[PDB]
Amino acid sequence: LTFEQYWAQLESAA
Amino acid sequence: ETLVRPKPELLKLLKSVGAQKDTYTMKEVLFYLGQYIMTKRLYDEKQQHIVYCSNDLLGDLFGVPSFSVKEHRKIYTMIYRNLVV
Ligand SMILES: *N(C)CC(=O)NCc1ccc(CNC(=O)CN(*)C)cc1
Repeated sequence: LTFEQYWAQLESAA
Repeated sequence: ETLVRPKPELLKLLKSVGAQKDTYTMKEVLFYLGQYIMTKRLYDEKQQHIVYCSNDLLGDLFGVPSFSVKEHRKIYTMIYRNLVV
């Protein structure tokens, strides 16, 4: 969903 | 990958959605926190980058009534205040 797609972007910064 | 240590209140939040350890990678901390926000439906159904946390333990730990998932540096800073030095 749209929440899960925004949260995946934080993951990229790790 | 580097291991970090949650303070006792943040630890209890991660263990409420299945976590089994005392130390985690930052990718593992972000996995369990995301599963917590979605199972308690704290995200706004219409505008899904906004999280509303005034009436949850997450708001007491972060010191805010709400935050945006777009603000990457602010979210990493709120997590760091809740790790053992
Ligand atoms: N949201 C629609 C529910 C869902 O499909 N969950 C599956 C899910 C959720 C979170 C992750 C985390 N992925 C990673 O760690 C990859 N980034 C490094 C995976 C699957």
